[PDB]
Amino acid sequence: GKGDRRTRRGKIWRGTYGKYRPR
Amino acid sequence: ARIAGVEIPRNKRVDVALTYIYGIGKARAKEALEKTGINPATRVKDLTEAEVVRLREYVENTWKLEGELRAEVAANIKRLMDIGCYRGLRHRRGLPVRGQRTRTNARTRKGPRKTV
Amino acid sequence: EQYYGTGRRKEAVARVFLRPGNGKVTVNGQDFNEYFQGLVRAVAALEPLRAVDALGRFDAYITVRGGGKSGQIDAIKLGIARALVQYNPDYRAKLKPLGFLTRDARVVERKKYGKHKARRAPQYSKR
Amino acid sequence: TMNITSKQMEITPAIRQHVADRLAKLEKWQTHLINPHIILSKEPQGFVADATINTPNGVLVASGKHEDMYTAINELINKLERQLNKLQHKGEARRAA
Amino acid sequence: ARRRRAEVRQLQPDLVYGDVLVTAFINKIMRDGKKNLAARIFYDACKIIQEKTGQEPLKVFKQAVENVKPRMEVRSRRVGGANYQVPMEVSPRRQQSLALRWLVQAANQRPERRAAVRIAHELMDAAEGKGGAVKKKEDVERMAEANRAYAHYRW
Amino acid sequence: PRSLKKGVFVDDHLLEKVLELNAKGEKRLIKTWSRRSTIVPEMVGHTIAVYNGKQHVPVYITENMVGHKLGEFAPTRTYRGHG
Amino acid sequence: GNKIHPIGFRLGITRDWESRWYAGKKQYRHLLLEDQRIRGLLEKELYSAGLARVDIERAADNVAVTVHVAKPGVVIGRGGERIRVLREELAKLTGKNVALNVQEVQNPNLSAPLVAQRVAEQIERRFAVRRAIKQAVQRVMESGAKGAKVIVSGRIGGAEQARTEWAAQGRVPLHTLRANIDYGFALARTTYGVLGVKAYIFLGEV
Amino acid sequence: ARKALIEKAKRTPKFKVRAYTRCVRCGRARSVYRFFGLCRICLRELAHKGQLPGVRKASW
Amino acid sequence: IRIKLRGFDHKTLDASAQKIVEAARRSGAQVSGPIPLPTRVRRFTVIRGPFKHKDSREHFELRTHNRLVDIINPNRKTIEQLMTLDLPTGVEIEIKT
RNA sequence: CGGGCACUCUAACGGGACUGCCCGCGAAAGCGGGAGGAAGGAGGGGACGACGUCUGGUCAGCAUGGCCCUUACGGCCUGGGCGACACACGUGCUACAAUGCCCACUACAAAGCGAUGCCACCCGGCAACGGGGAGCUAAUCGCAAAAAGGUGGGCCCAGUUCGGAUUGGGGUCUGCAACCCGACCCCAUGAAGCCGGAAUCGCUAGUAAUCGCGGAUCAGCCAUGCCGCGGUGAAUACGU
Ligand SMILES: [Mg+2]
Ligand SMILES: [Mg+2]
Ligand SMILES: [Mg+2]
Ligand SMILES: [Mg+2]
Ligand SMILES: [Mg+2]
Ligand SMILES: [Mg+2]
Ligand SMILES: [Mg+2]
Ligand SMILES: [Mg+2]
Ligand SMILES: [Mg+2]
Ligand SMILES: [Mg+2]
Ligand SMILES: [Mg+2]
Ligand SMILES: [Mg+2]
Ligand SMILES: [Mg+2]
Ligand SMILES: [Mg+2]
Ligand SMILES: [Mg+2]
Ligand SMILES: [Mg+2]
Ligand SMILES: [Mg+2]
Ligand SMILES: [Mg+2]
Ligand SMILES: [Mg+2]
Ligand SMILES: [Mg+2]
Ligand SMILES: [Mg+2]
Ligand SMILES: [Mg+2]
Ligand SMILES: [Mg+2]
Ligand SMILES: [Mg+2]
Ligand SMILES: [Mg+2]
Ligand SMILES: [Mg+2]
Ligand SMILES: [Mg+2]
Ligand SMILES: [Mg+2]
Ligand SMILES: [Mg+2]
Ligand SMILES: [Mg+2]
Ligand SMILES: [Mg+2]
Ligand SMILES: [Mg+2]
Ligand SMILES: [Mg+2]
Ligand SMILES: [Mg+2]
Ligand SMILES: [Mg+2]
Ligand SMILES: [Mg+2]
Ligand SMILES: [Mg+2]
Ligand SMILES: [Mg+2]
Ligand SMILES: [Mg+2]
Ligand SMILES: [Mg+2]
Ligand SMILES: [Mg+2]
Ligand SMILES: [Zn+2]
Repeated sequence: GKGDRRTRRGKIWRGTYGKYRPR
Repeated sequence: ARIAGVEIPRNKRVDVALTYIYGIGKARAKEALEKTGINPATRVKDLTEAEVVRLREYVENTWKLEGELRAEVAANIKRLMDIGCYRGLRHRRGLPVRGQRTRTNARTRKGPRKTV
Repeated sequence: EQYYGTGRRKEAVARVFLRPGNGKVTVNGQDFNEYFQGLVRAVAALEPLRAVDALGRFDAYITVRGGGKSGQIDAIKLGIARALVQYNPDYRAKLKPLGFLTRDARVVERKKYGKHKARRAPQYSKR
Repeated sequence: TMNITSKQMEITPAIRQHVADRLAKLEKWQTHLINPHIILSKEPQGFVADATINTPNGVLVASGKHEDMYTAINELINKLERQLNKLQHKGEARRAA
Repeated sequence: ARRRRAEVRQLQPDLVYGDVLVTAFINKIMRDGKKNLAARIFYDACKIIQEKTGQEPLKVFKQAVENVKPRMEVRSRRVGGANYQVPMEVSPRRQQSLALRWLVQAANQRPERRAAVRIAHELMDAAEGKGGAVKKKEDVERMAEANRAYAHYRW
Repeated sequence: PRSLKKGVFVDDHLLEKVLELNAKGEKRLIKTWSRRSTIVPEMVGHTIAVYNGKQHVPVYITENMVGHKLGEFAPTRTYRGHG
Repeated sequence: GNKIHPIGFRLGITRDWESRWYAGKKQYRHLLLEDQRIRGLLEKELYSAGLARVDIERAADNVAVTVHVAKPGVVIGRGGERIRVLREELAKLTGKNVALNVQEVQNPNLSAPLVAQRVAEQIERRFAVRRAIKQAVQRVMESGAKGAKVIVSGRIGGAEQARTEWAAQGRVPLHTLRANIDYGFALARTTYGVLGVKAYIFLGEV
Repeated sequence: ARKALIEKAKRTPKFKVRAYTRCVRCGRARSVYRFFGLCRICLRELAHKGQLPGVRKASW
Repeated sequence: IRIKLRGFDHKTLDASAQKIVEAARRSGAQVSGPIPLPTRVRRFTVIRGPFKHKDSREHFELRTHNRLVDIINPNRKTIEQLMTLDLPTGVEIEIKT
């Protein structure tokens, strides 16, 4: 999951924000 | 092959079975179910034929799907390989295109390993 | 009228205030069950008073900062045991036997150079 | 498979095959040779050939030095054979009592 | 160890039944240090064995442990040339360890989909002498019986 | 890719030789060290020699190769395969 | 090689810094670069006088230098002829109030950076190293030190095969922190190579 | 290629990207800390002497 | 009447935090005791060797200790003596209001 | 906010643990056990690395003997390469799923960093981001959300709502400039992979396992690395 860019867990691993992980 | 040229899995939720259409992910799934006001949790085996033709007409008239999508992606690679750009060369020989390492790994583009 | 104790666990530090009452407990502006909901480790903080039958005799205004939820629970356990020893000096027996009056120095060990973690070594290939 | 490394030298695929053919001598024992790595180099004295092989009964480490390059390869094979011949027979020594 | 006999850790009793045997069973269920999740799976299984069987969960859990505890085990010792299977009695420390470990291992190998069901059902059959956890004991106990001839080689 | 807020990048000194050839009449062969420059519609029809670290590869610009860069058509690696 | 530096291992325990001042994040590297330019011009000039330690103090747009030397006359001069000649070229580079002082070395043979430089000079003059080293430890011990050790590595005497020759006497506990150990290094340049001289003087624990 | 590079890095470049940190003491182009302007080797050499104000060995 | 004191050596910093608290306390009047602010450590990790040998480091640090004293009751008698004080070298003072 | 330094804390200086006391074995040294105590027999971790070995590594960080180059084996610049790919090896990241995946809501850290720097808050946008704009030479203000976890809802054993590779199209930012060769966002594509042969690595308590955060270098970043920080928190040691 941590590698999936289109998920919450995946953007926590990367350290970025988006539609699936807003701030 | 009800929609949209393929048969969507019944007994599954409509927002899920719609992804089984070449050209529709989770994004375009939640899109076509609000534009038609159809409950995404309802199962395909429980759909109203009225709700079918509405979801059919909207989906088939908004995004390119199935064979028409495969033609442009092939044609977009076709022109890339015809003009002679660096990305076209990577498609002609079959090597990775997006600046990836080729000394190791790169096995999806090359396929299983060939002993020597 | 009021009794106080101090407890620490790793980085968690708790200030507990024992007051006579029916048994209500407050943690950082909310009740015990509201701050430790669904945590099995919760019921062990109210154990020092269970060893001296002070279950529903006191109320608890308790704050806590630092560490995680479980470290805060153990910090409460040491704190309310201190406030019971000062509530009754004879409470050292039936509290020190159960180890409630001591504070474990088991803290996170330093991550060291050359290792992946505190002691996890990098995998090597001899030959 | 088998890997060869030429440190601060330049060898041909012909010379690389000769090292592969000399390592066939260890196949005599009918035991698994796990990634035999070979290292060649050039001292002031003569060539040096290293080898670090793993077998299911231990590892093999040896070194050969001689003025002739292929001769040092031979010495390395002689010393590898001896270590291999011991790792496959040392257990058979203490069968009694 | 080489120097002294390694001391046995004393587990703090659980917060529901106050049993050190329950705490040990939790840890073997525990993965990645997630004790809260492992605490649920056991206590929820205590509810599951309560529904399908109207008796005390504490009895079904302890009885199942007695029915997996191996009395004799085999431990290899190469004498001369061949590797013999030497029959040895099992110490009470190791008995709990092997009983709890096979219990969870036999549980996870069950078909049902929720871990609480697997943990509950294995304790249902192990309390009654069934399941892969009890078979592992009978199999270990049959292997030590067949090698009773080599009993004199014990250390 | 480059930002839409910023402009379509051409090395200026290269675009100069382009417009000078569009007035008097195309075309004459242009040698350049501008792999970074983007092909522009005013370049369609000419023949530009793009330097690849060694050679100046002649590249004819067409209608379908406008959105790309010059360095995509003068590759930099001689590779015929293995074996 | 496996030994730690005896001075860096005792900073803030037995020995104090040679540059003692505070600076902000935006000015540390600038004041440090000038601090080495001062010791660059001083270690070259004040070599012939017997330089041992260069202290540097700073406050704000001003800097005070303290030079400990065995022969203060070679640094000061005839009534101050060189001392003023130093402050002139000092502020020419410092661009600020460069106040220069002189400090007396009580015992030169008890200073490690001086013992090393004498041994480095001797072996530069075609002297017997095994014989000069024993004299070096003999002079330091006669001067009341409670332990000494000299180490010279390299082509000693001109031999092709290198060699690390050394001599020691007394007590040199390099593992004790509460022991005072003065340490200095000198570089002896020869027609055949470079020798590394190390000096250890154990003045006595605290 | 050495002194011509410690001299190329000192002058002001044509573009502000081409600026890179070098060692002011020895000229090393890698492992140069901004705070001191020194490399990792010189950071350890001057620290062992005491010529880095307030810098000392760490241990915890 | 805020006086902030920063320095690298806490032994010399506390000596300055003592003399300024003592100075304003004598010549009138109220002084808020020297409070120690949390330090700011600037740690450095570096390979011991000048070549390879990655798993060998030495840790250096730069401790920037902080103090703060407050003269509650001013009186210009203190504002003159503090302009003439022997503060050590490795300590920076900041005075604000 | 008044007010207070009690408490937590922050950071300097001390006290404290020394087999000191008791039982027993002891020739002594010491060993087993108990009490007291926050801590007991080096209290846990770090720093510290003996004479020497590997003619070990480092002339490419530096210095240095020498030998060689001298309209060039010096120096400047542009472009390319260090990013190649029939293959082979080592170290890792992410996975093969229900003790799990996804969505919504809600709690609990420590250590650091921050003046063409960190960005509160508002607004445009699905978003990356952009345009406004307060604070903070920073125990003041900011990075900042800690994540696992907790609550609720969905998925129902499928190459799937596992996995997120590869590829098509559309944007953002840095930068003189992202073709070779940057990161990120969004739509679409949705692979191998069903727990791994011979063989082999790590770890004895806050350790392994698992979860997140910060920093150096740094315009940006190929960092899944390195160095630090805490959250949850085991199993096992008969024996040589
Ligand atoms: Mg996970
Ligand atoms: Mg997915
Ligand atoms: Mg689809
Ligand atoms: Mg940890
Ligand atoms: Mg090879
Ligand atoms: Mg070769
Ligand atoms: Mg080569
Ligand atoms: Mg060797
Ligand atoms: Mg032979
Ligand atoms: Mg297990
Ligand atoms: Mg089993
Ligand atoms: Mg049966
Ligand atoms: Mg050149
Ligand atoms: Mg040089
Ligand atoms: Mg740069
Ligand atoms: Mg740099
Ligand atoms: Mg490493
Ligand atoms: Mg007080
Ligand atoms: Mg003892
Ligand atoms: Mg020691
Ligand atoms: Mg050598
Ligand atoms: Mg040389
Ligand atoms: Mg050199
Ligand atoms: Mg260039
Ligand atoms: Mg260039
Ligand atoms: Mg390049
Ligand atoms: Mg590439
Ligand atoms: Mg091969
Ligand atoms: Mg392989
Ligand atoms: Mg990696
Ligand atoms: Mg499956
Ligand atoms: Mg598929
Ligand atoms: Mg398959
Ligand atoms: Mg999927
Ligand atoms: Mg797994
Ligand atoms: Mg095996
Ligand atoms: Mg150990
Ligand atoms: Mg990180
Ligand atoms: Mg940073
Ligand atoms: Mg960066
Ligand atoms: Mg890449
Ligand atoms: Zn340097």
